[PDB]
Amino acid sequence: SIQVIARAASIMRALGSHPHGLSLAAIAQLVGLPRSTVQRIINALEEEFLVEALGPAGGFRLGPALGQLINQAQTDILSLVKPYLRSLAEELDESVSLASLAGDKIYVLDRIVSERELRVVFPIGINVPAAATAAGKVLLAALPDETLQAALGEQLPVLTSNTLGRKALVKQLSEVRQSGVASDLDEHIDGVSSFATLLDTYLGYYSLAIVMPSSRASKQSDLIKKALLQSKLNIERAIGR
Amino acid sequence: QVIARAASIMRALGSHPHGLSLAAIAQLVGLPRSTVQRIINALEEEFLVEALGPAGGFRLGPALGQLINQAQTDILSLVKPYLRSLAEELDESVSLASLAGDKIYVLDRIVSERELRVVFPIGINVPAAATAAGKVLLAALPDETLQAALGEQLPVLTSNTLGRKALVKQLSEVRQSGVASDLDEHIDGVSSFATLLDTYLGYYSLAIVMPSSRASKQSDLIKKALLQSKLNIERAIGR
Amino acid sequence: QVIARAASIMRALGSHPHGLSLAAIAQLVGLPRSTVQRIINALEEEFLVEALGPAGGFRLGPALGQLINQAQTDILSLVKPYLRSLAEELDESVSLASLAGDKIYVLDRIVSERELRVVFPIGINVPAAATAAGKVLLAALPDETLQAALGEQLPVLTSNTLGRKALVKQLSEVRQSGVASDLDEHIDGVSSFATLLDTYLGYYSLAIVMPSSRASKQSDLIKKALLQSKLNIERAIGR
Amino acid sequence: SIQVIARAASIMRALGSHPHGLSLAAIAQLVGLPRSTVQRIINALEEEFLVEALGPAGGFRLGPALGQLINQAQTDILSLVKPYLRSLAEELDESVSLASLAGDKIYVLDRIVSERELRVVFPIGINVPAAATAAGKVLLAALPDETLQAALGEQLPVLTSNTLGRKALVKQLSEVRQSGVASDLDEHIDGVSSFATLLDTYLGYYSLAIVMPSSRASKQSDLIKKALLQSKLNIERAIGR
Repeated sequence: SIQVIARAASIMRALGSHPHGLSLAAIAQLVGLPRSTVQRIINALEEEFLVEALGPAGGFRLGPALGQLINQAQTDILSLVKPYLRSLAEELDESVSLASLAGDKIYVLDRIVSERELRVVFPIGINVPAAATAAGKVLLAALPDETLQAALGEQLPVLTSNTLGRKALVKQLSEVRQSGVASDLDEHIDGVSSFATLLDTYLGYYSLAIVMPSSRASKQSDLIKKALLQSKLNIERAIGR
Repeated sequence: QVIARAASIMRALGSHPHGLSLAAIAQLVGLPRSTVQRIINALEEEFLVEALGPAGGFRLGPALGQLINQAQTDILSLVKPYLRSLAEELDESVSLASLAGDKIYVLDRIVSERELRVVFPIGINVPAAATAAGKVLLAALPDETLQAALGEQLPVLTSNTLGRKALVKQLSEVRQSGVASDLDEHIDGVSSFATLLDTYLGYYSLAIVMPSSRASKQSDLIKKALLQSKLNIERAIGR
Repeated sequence: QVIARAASIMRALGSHPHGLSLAAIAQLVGLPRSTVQRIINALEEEFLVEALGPAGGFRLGPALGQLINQAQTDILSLVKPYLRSLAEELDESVSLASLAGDKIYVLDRIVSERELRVVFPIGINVPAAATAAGKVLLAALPDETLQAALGEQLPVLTSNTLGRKALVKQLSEVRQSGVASDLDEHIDGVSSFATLLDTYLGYYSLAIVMPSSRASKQSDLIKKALLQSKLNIERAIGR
Repeated sequence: SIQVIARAASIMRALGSHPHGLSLAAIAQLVGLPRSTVQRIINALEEEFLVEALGPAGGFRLGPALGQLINQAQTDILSLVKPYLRSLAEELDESVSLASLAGDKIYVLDRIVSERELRVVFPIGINVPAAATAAGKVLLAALPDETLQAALGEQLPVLTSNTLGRKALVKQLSEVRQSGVASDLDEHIDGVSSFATLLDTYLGYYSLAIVMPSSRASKQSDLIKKALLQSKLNIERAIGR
């Protein structure tokens, strides 16, 4: 095809994996290219505000233009998904969250809270180790096996007495990776269990999750996972790739 | 330098989330349908773009998400506190938003403890032309692009919602005064005061949303607290 | 007919929750310290009264609760729906309150869905002289008792909070117009419209609490919906 | 002492037990007095608005004056207790409710909801069978054993697969009745457990309860019951009889 656009893209990819910044060196190493031609391409991107330089520190990181490319698109997928959330939420009378992956942590883009007396409540915009959530697992699975080992940077945090370890985690990732859905049982907050499925949108990967008290979970896991799959099918039908 | 052609194309696609015909792309950017086709193909190979079927339409692609996500989820995570702070200094609701065409999008928000309060949900839309936040963002728009959001004739939400004329005129004012406001232009009884955030990742709006009742009195202190917060936030996250 | 003496004593005690000296009780009611002592003793035998130690003070007792509780918890349970209904007809917050001296007490409340909303918690106090609810209740007060709540000189919550004079004058008006209102007399920017509920268990206040912003326009329809609700509720729970 | 005031009082007592109304007959039977002298006393009370007649139906029920006697006092106890609630709530980071008995159902006068993710949420002003709640048990215990058999009108409702039956219920009432506190484990809402203690105020009996997910309850019952007792001691010190 065209090799230089692909070089550029590989560089962007590299920068998006390291939000704090990269040295021209480190960029050059990650991508399979010489510090020189890299410098060239960076410059090209910088001319377009797709990248910025963190001072004479010779560091680089993503730039302004990015926002304006993505914003509308994103604000639309969300706006389109919102209803599909409420629906699900009211079919199951359980809280549901829509999240995206940001390295080792997922990020909650949206959420509907259950009316129930025994309820699970969290705020939009919250972080939480991907390794401990159903959503996090569902996203981690879809990760290219090369990239995966980035999020699984050596050893995992442990949030409860059930939080998986790298081994059982990967092993299970293999399972979700073709079973379609994932779950967590008191692996994040003791007494809470979640059930998530992947959303493959044209804009990237999202996680659709049900978050509920384990108390009530043990009984209806069956119906939960199903409603999730139905919602995945719908949503993707309307917004997939 | 073909990189710049590509970039111009991406820019074009981000302005039209529903999709563009190879033709329309070719026209918007100053390039021939052919070389454009070429570049599209190049991007498509990278999932930076997708084709809406034999419809010959194109729109943004998967890779995008994975580029932006972390960065974004960080700016937000970093700004969140700066919101609470402001919120508690003024005891008024505050929202952080971004522009999506003619509508702003609320990324985050803190609601006032107060008895007479203004309450809205995260993830809400609202015509940019009617909000302080929307004005602050619209101002920063390149004057070429501006006329996109200001497509033809504005909606009118109240008996005060500005019209294209007074709107642009005022945009010129905010565009160097630094901040913007709206007085019962969105919801009657509500007034807002916003300022621009120029982050390395793009433009955001930091806004105070409050009952006009309480606004008429303290506009002065509001605008100031906003500017102080802009200075802080940008000091820590600017470009 | 000694039953009436007793009752007068209870009445006296309910007006002074902190307690009364046998003396003060004797003076308030038109009876001699002696026969009063007698009756107190009789009531005390029934736990309708208690003695605040050798301090010779007296105040209400345990049995009271068990007499009232069920009845009360029923009126409330019966009124709750009538609240929601009203709330959704007007899309404005509504409160059900009772009088406790100079302050009203919010027994229940439904909060408006709206963006510009008024929010308060159940169980809150607020000077009766400043609320529509408070006025509606104060009106129904026997003119003798009234001068108890209107002890000397009123608090002033805003730059509109009435003064004893205009207050009484207006009480005369509500006292046969049926309903009362307050315009930024409690919290600036908030206005309320209340009506009396004459239940078999006592007097309640049914009120709409809303932003003045939105009030100036629809006072008319508010007062009407209130009256309709009063008529219904009383039809089902009046005396 | 004085016998007629006591006759009257007995009548009031009778009426407060039957909020819907009593026939002069039924009143006469409940209290140990003749239909005649009862009629007399009723009349005396009616002159004072302590009672009303439900029409020629010859029925009677409580009256207006009542409210004005109790209101202030009540609105004060509540106002005084409110803080003691928040305090407790924040010491345990669990929801707490203040309730009173209304026959077979308790009535929630006030409540503070936990900040927590797995939380229990209910509205003020709610009813719920006393036989199924810790609060309800605590109040039922304090009931005179004669009166008790009113609330325990034959057979109980059953809210869960754990809701006690009249037998185990009474048996347990004997226990709380000198242990001081009561509890319910998934007897009201499956997954929810509560721990309550009695408040003996000068104005009557109240229930102070902690309501939490059983999940989190099994672990800290111990500390809960203690904080409850401490709060009872405080509150009563300030508002007891």
